[PDB]
Amino acid sequence: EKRLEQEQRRLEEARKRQEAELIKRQELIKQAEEWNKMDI
Amino acid sequence: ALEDIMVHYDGTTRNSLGDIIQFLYGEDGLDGTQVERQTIDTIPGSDKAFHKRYYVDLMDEKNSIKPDVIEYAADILGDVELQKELNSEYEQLVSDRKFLREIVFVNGDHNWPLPVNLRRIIQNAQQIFHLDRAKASDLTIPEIIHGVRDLCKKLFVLRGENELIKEAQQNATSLFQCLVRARLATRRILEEFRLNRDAFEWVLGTIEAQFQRSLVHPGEMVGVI
Amino acid sequence: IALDIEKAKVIQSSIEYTTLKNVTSATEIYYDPDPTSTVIEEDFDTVEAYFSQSPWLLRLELDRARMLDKQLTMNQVADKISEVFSDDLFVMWSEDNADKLIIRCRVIEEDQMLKRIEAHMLDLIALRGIPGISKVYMVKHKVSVPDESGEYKNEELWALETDGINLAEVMAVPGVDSSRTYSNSFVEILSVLGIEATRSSLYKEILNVIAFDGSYVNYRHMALLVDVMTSRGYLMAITRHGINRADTGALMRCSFE
Amino acid sequence: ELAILKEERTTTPYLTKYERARILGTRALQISMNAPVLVDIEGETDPLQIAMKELSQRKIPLVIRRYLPDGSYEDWGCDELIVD
Amino acid sequence: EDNNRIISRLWRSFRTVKEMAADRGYFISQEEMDQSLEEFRSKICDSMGNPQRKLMSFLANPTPEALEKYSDLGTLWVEFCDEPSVGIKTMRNFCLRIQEKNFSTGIFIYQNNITPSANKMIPTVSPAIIETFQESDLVVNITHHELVPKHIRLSDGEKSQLLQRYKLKESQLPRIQREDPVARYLGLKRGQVVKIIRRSETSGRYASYRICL
Repeated sequence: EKRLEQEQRRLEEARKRQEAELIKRQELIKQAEEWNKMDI
Repeated sequence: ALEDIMVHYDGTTRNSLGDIIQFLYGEDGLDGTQVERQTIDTIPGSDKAFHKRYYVDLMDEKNSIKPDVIEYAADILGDVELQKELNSEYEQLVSDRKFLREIVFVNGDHNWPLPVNLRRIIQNAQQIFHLDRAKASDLTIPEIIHGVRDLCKKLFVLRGENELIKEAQQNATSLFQCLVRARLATRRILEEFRLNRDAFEWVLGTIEAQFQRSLVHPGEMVGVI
Repeated sequence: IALDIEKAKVIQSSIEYTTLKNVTSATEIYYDPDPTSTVIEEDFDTVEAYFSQSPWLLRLELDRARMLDKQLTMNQVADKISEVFSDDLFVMWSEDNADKLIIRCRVIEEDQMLKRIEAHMLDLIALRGIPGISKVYMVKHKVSVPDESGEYKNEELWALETDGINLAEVMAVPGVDSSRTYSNSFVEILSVLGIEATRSSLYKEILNVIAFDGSYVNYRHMALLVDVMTSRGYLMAITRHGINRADTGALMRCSFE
Repeated sequence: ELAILKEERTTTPYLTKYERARILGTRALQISMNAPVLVDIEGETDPLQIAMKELSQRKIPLVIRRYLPDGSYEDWGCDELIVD
Repeated sequence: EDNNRIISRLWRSFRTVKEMAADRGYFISQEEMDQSLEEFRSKICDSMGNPQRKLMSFLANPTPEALEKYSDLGTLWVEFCDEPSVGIKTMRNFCLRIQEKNFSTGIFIYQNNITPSANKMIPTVSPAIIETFQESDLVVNITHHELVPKHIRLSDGEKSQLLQRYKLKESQLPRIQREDPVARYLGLKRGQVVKIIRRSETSGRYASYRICL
């Protein structure tokens, strides 16, 4: 059970890091889409 | 084309300009006269056979070490630290099986040239120490675990304390350590070979000495060979 | 596709190169000064059924058996000719049910020009397939794969072996396992996959040559050979053009050649 | 500069076969040219056998200088190299 | 028809470009990585089915791990060209765009061919780096082949450690060409060293090193 708890903690930390990176990525996606619209 | 290629005192294979051809001769740093075909016992078979051969459970009474092969058979059931040691051994064996079956040898071939013939060493120890008869062994399980684990870190191909040196040293002995762990398993030692303490120490020392004797010698003209 | 024969044959047909000259059997040049009619009586019915520039006519008779064997359609050949030639040539084709499969053509002193056009058409009209792959064979490969119980059990799968090499195009064909395609020429491997794959392929070829007649050589010797042959980033031949273009001493190089 | 300090010597601590052959030859030549012997010879007369006897008892007064590819070197005494 | 296979090849090239960007250190969202073919057709193709390469361009930034490991990693701009043949005009326009929009590296994928003038203008775009790839050679990812082992670029500290451990000069290492397909996949520059961990039948694992030219 202790090993399972540690695994769940690591999964939650990885999920939080992935969410933060996705939030950072969405801004780049929006900027790229706006610049491609400007190019058209 | 190959006349000026020589093994140097740092283990690398180089030409007359000092350009590196191989960072280790033969990727293992061994002499070509010191290897023999040996079978790696974790590669073939089914999962049931592998589990039956290597897993030792100290809780279930019919899947434990036999009571007539060990003199300490009474005060062995129920231990948890020893069960943790056995689980660590089994996980290492499973990792070795995964590694060999998925990365190194994918078609299941398990008869390959390696140094230090282990079967010959084991039967020599059996003949020397008279390991016949149903006499119980005085070789404790933690002794087996720690002896094998320490042996797997004294097989020096390269000397030094640098981290790159340690990484190269660990890389160079992966297959041989897999062979040694597959042979010198706790259940195998206790039941199939029936070693005692003196025989076990003799086997460990002999493995270390013979591995030291199987390394390639600096100054070899391996290119011409 | 590896355990099914029909899909494998479909892939084989899609890979193998097939030109117009393969299915063509005979080509003829006829004089016909009427664009809307014709002089030939055998084909008059079909062409008038179709209808309902220069007088020179170009009709070629294609073998039905080999055209069906390659699994090709007359409309496909017509579209290929139309694409390569735009509207410079008017094209008509007899239907499937015709007794003899024919496809005519009309240009829109030009007898020699039509002869050159016919020769060019026979030469370089590619219907389908990868250029360079002359022939394709189906092969069965015995491969040992672990079971669901962990035991190793033999198996049989289908694979293609060709004549001629084009690694980059064949690797991109759908249905082909692109991560395992292999070539017996390691120059192409170097151009497509890099120098480490070239080292592996060179060892594989040398091992094949040595081990065919049952001989055995230790791994380290061939490993050292292919490592010398690939240490400079490119392929170094064991010749004067390879050995003597190094930075070694002049006295060492002059004693070879 | 080129010398390597005795504490950080990283070469093998065993006597290779080439070093053994060269050391035996050099010691045999020196013994045949009237050099003092450092072991007690019972009845041996051949210089090579005396040199082998000296090697087995770790009494050869020679140093092996092993060269690295970059130019540096390590000095090893014949008495501190393991011989089989 | 032929339009369907053109779309499929373009989608495969796009997936390979995303994989290449992810392997060089930049961050690409997992949803973008597994972006399926039907979504590609919906997002790119119009009613008649023709694709717009200008809608496929994107941006990327390095992950914190890659940024810590490699400190010369800036922002990446990937742009596909609608023009089949790329002239000096298009290369100059791309160079101007990269210079104005302060990007560290820009990748320019062309369809059929690039004019020699453009190639001659590639080196003079410093400090920004422009790399050109063809559509056809990006359909299949060569790094997923069984014969191609994993290549990992080394940092300056790791290269210094390697040279100190083996007591080597840079010219004494095994070499890899700049025009090597894996070197171009990783964007190797001259003087950089890759670590190649490889399968070995004698020792299980073997790590080799090569230096770019």
